[PDB]
Amino acid sequence: CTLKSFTVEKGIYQTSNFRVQPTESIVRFPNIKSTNLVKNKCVNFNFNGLTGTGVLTESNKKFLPFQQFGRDIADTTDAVRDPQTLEILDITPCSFGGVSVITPGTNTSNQVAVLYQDVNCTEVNVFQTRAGCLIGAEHVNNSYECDIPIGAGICASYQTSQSIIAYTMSLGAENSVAYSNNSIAIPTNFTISVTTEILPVSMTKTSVDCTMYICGDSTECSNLLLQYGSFCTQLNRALTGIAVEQDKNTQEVFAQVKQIYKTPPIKDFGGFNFSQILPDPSKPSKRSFIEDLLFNKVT
Amino acid sequence: SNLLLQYGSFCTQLNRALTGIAVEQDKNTQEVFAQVKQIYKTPPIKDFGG
Amino acid sequence: LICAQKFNGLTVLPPLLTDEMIAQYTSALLAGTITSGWTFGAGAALQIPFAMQMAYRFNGIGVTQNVLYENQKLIANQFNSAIGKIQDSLSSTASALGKLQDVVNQNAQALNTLVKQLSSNFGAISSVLNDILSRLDPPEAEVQIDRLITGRLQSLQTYVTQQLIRAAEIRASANLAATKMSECVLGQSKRVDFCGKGYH
Amino acid sequence: AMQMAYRFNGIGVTQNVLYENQKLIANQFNSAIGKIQDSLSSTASALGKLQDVVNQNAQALNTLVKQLSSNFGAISSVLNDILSRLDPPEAEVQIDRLITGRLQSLQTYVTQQLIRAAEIRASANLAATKMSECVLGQSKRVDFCGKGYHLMSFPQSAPHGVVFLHVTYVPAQEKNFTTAPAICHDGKAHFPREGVFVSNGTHWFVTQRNFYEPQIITTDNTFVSGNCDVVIGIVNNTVYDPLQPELD
Repeated sequence: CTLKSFTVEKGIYQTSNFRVQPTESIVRFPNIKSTNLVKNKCVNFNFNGLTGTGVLTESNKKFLPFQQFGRDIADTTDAVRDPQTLEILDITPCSFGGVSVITPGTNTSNQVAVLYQDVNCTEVNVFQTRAGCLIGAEHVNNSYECDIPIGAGICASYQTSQSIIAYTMSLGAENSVAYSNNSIAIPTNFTISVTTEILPVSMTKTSVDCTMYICGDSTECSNLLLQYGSFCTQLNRALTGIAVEQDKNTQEVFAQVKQIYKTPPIKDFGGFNFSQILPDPSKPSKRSFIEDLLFNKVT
Repeated sequence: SNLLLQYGSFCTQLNRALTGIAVEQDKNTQEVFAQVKQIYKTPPIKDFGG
Repeated sequence: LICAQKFNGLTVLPPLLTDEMIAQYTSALLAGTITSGWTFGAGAALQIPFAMQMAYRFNGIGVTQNVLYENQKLIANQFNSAIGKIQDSLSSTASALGKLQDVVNQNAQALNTLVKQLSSNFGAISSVLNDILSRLDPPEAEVQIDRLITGRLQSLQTYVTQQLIRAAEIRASANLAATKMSECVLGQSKRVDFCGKGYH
Repeated sequence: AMQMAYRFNGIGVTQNVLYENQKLIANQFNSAIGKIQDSLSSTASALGKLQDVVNQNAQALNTLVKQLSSNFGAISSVLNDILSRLDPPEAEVQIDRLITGRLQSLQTYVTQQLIRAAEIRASANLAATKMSECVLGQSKRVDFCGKGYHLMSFPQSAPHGVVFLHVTYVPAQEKNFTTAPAICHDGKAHFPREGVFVSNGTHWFVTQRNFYEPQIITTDNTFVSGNCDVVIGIVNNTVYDPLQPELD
């Protein structure tokens, strides 16, 4: 429902947050209706108009005989004096936590695990981490390569008759080179390797009209908008700037040769087979093979 | 929370944007301290020529 | 001040890589660069005596190697004295780690501004929704709540924009640091005045 | 072939390893290009970067165009409704609310576009640098133009991006030898001109630092400097001195 899709891919996503709820609503009135006091519960409270919610605990900080409230650097009431029993309390708010979900992908399984970001989960299989606690996953003692990051060095995977496992990630194979003050290691064979590297160059040159978007093809709407005079002229200027910037980007990345060299029709290249990267005239356009392979995998 | 539905598409914006940043942070570290496939240990001998 | 900030839906996610993993990474890099020199960044790891690797590195800057093998003790003494100077210089001056302190300071300052923003009127009659509700009726309280909502939304917008810009800048710096890690540590560099000061 | 030899010679590996391993290198290169072919055109889709641009632009556009259907406080979400349903002296305030709303949305969209455009500019400059250095010449910035010693590169176009095929060199099966930084032949230390000394257990040789190819220690691969009483680890041996046989 959150991603607006029917297929979810492998990863961690975030649904709505979580909030502990007030279990009791106490109130304090002077001696002139008042109710009982409660402690160590995620409750509402009321002190002479002062309204709030939290964990009313016993304060350890010595007030002065005329002080009622207490604050901090952020200016949040975290101590109150009891107008009934003359008691100075502590306050620690209670609504805390995000709710995320780990899923290996709705093409593999319909199993998920829930994760509460900063909660000991004495609230609502259970496994506690350093990054909240993790419901529905089973802990192991191994150490694999990280697949779905949780945080604080915890990674969850699906492979196991299957279940979600959550382990402490591993950095790699740990070896030790036999270093010795007269020992050396010399290669004897080699290996060529063709790796790839992808780089975005330019995004789609977009453009917006001020008045056609804010207003329709209206009349009084434009005459109202003319009270914010220089806004959207500036907006259109910025957007055309971005567009010409994209054009310049492509120009700079590619246009680096004044000539257009044609390779000769022969392929006596010492034995190599470039046929998969040089263009093909049989193609309708003038793209090569791997160019087309790339051009198809972006939809 | 009802009056905030007069703008709603804003908030699903903000979080999204922020989370982007958040993820990128881990990516940053993955580029700096992750360039060795192995994990090496220096031998317990300290004869490094001086 | 951590939990006070936390008390308004403002949470701080923990990093993915805990400090022990980063320590293991840096120890691995050190052990690799002092037992194999640079080949561990270009395939397998090939051990080599440290003096011979140092002679390779001198030969890299034009100085023939007969200079090193005839001044090994002197160079080792200079190296050790320099390491000691570094350790001493760190443990005495506070303004050394200026940058890494600036990041933390600016982040905490932005967060504190964002929090303290939640206590101004923006034109309404108070800064407590419960107060305005318990002191007025919907037909005349909706305008107050609208003012407050608009104000807090604007502040949040400014905060997110600031975070985006700062994140872009730190991303640039992290790419620079990755390049320095790849070109200085994993191998000798020759870009003058890039990986230090002088011949590298 | 000679250009590949020139490119080997730039990573401290003499040419005679290429001209004597031509078929093998040709075969390895062809096999690698075939593997990269099969790795691209497969379900293992690795084009995340080029897709993130399109996805982010589409999401931003969708949010901006969906923002048109919010009341922002007004009594409608379409101008013509309020215009045909109210008199101007009252429709003014409603149209004003809608205007502020849509204008704020447009402002945020433009700002996000500016920032992402700056990021793409950074990436495009890096791509230009890589294209100028990795393609138009061999590079020596380690792990910049590939992974390992870099030989060459070939660019390929791609929708809203570019794709580099870096052809790089990586050594293979190694052997352990015992070394020594000097050879006190006759009171005079002999250091190697370019290589490094090795010993197969009994004999001694000098060889290049990246491909085991043992030569014989002569006064042509070495040079003398000082006396053999100051280097730390030095082993006595003999030097060929190639002039004595032919001259006598």
